[PDB]
Amino acid sequence: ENLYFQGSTRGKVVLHTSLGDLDVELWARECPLACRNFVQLCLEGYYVNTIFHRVVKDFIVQGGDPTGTGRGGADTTFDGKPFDVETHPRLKFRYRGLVGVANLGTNGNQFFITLARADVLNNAYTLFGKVTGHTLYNLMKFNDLEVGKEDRPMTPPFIKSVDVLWNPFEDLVPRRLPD
Repeated sequence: ENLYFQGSTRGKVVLHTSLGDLDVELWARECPLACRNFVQLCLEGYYVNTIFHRVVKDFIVQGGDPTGTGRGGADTTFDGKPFDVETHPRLKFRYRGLVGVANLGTNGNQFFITLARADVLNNAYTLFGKVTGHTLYNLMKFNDLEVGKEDRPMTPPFIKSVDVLWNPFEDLVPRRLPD
């Protein structure tokens, strides 16, 4: 059982989307700044009702901007300052379902999830989580959306609620709680 957990990840969140749940396991040891910012926002209710404002087929889906415009998400947990990209030799964008920090140039609160292998994103973006094999079928529905101008889904899916099943940061205190 769990005492014998063999994964390299620490922490797990469930994004309950309008297209089904995505369970995100986190590389908290390797990417502590991206993971702390992401988990803390999830606890505070920042991502509730946020849409996925970009789908680029067989490439990425992007969300985590409360303005819904694609330009928001700069109000980070680190007193609103951007944070550094975090890389790791063993974390590469080799598969669908890999979760990265999006930057417009500097890291904020928006994230993206790969819909296919995407080597071009290596080293340039923090790869901080992974959608579990069991929930990839929901992720792949995003790949099937009708898209309009600027890669915007005609009907943007959205995050209904977020449950932090395993918070890997014993000292994180959310600044507020969900509305």
